[PDB]
Amino acid sequence: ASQVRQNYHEDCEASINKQINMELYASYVYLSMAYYFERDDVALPGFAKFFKESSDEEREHAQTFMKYQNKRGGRIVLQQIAAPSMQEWGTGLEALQAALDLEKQVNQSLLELHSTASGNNDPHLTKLLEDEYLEEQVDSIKKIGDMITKLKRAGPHGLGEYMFDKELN
Amino acid sequence: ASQVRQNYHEDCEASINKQINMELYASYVYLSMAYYFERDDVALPGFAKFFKESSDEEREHAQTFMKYQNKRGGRIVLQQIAAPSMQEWGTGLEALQAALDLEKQVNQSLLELHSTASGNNDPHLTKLLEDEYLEEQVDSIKKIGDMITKLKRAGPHGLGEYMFDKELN
Amino acid sequence: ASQVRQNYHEDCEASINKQINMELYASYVYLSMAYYFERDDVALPGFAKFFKESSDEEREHAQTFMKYQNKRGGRIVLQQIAAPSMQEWGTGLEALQAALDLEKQVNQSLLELHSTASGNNDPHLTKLLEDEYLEEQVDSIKKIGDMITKLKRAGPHGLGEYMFDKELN
Amino acid sequence: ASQVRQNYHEDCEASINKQINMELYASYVYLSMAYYFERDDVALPGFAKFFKESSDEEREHAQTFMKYQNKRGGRIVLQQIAAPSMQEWGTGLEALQAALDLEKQVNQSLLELHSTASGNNDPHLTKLLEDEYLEEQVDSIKKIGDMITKLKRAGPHGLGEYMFDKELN
Repeated sequence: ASQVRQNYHEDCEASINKQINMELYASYVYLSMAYYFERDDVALPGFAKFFKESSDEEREHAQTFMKYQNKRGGRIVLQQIAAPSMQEWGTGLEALQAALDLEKQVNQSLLELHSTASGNNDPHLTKLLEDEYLEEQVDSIKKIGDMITKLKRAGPHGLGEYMFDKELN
Repeated sequence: ASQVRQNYHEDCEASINKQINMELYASYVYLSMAYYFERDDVALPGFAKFFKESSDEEREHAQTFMKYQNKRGGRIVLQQIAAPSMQEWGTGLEALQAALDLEKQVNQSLLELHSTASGNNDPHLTKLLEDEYLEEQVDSIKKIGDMITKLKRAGPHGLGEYMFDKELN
Repeated sequence: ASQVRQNYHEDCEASINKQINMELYASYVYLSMAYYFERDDVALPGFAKFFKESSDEEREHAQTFMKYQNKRGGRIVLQQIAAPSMQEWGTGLEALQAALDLEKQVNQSLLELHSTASGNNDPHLTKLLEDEYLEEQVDSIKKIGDMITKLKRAGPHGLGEYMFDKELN
Repeated sequence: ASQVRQNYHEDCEASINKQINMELYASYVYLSMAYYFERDDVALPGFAKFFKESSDEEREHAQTFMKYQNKRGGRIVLQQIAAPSMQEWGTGLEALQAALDLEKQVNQSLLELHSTASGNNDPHLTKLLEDEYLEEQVDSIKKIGDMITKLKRAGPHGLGEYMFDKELN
């Protein structure tokens, strides 16, 4: 094994690999949304900016796991990144609903990985998940719910969609 | 011929003369729109400003061609500038539709002039069109399409027209 | 079609989609290298940094094509991103050889896309490739060749690899 | 008991005392290395500096546990600090190997203390270990592994040892 490896279970190692693939997928999905919202026939720059930033954040999370994997003397194994489920994402509202559902799947996987880490008595890995992932993922879900409420109030279509988009830009 | 002239075909020279007239026409059309939108019974200052600026830019394009004509040792020949097709331009939306159609006509003439330049193997003139006109004309068309979508979402009449006019001011 | 589309051939549109996938693939390959070189048992931070930066640049290229696609009124279609060919990249030298070969493949695809654009008389698209991609791709290939010579001189293994890695950090 | 004591198990108290002795020992070992590397017949100032700093850090960890012990209303019990195992530490490489092994023993003891704290449902103490000790100890092990790889590449003797030492200074 690596000269650095210590108290680092195979299953935690493999579950981090899967999490990397997952965060990269999410990044890609958000990249798709961001450019969807810059189509000349959609033109919602606030939503575009929101999803670009979310695409960048999700990529950083993947990288943070890639760095973590080497930090513990795990080996990074990179797999195919699947095409996003959609090429077009409908209204602002629909894209936010899909983002909420996506964030909640990511949170569920992160919590599964926390449980795996707890099961194997790996407090360094439970701390990483707590400090770097779980808090942010709750904040991000809270934010998207709030956005969805605000958009429903304002719009969700027509002038209200336009006004809500401005407050995101 | 001019002491400077070199690899500059008569047809390219005459096609630039026509393009100068055309950009001056577009300038004049946009000037008409700009003052249309400052009528007391229209009062859309964002559209006014947008079209004034577009009028100035189209004038600068004509001048850039006038300077180019002299740079190659062509002779500038200035013709009548026609009255704009309309004196009143209807709603903001209608003005933008007419602008879009106008920009696409200018782009088409520019691409024809590119093909003429390529046909006569004048790479100095194909470069000018590429660097100074074609990129800007694509951006400008993209911009107007985006605007038209946003105005359709927000308005296109009533409060939404008022609000969209504000993002433009 | 899009309200903005003009002189934009389907084949150019689809070839840009493929190029987007390709630049994202190259990004992913370089990401893999970058983290390969931060393994505790490789520890070549200069190569790590070099490949991280290259990963970021290749991602920016994909995004520039995604924005271009929308600018012309094309529709972006995102496909699976394949796993990198390798999980481990051997020595610094070997990684650079694989990078060189990769860059030359991207350059070839870019030149094919230029020929497609020229064939369809799309001078806006030939200009983009010339101004944004082709110059940078030549520079990048020149840079890697130079690197490969320098590493061969210095090293390519042992102390020389260590020293060369330092000029890169 | 102390007026402040609350949910603080005897065994956690005694295990912190032992950890203090342990971190003080490590400090002393690193102090020995640091001065070994300043011998006129060794003269590796980078290694000297590295180990002095590590000696200081290990002393700070001991103090942080001494402060923690009083914070919870435990009583500090200080024992003999044993002589370092060696008076001379051989090559740079050998000293790093011994440091790696030492850091890994410290990490193992810290994880044992985490398990003891978890067993006694002391979340204040599991949090201290997670935030103040376990992260740093993983970083430090990762760092020493990287160093060992880099030194093996560069040297590990002769000019390479000299050059690697410079990058530590």
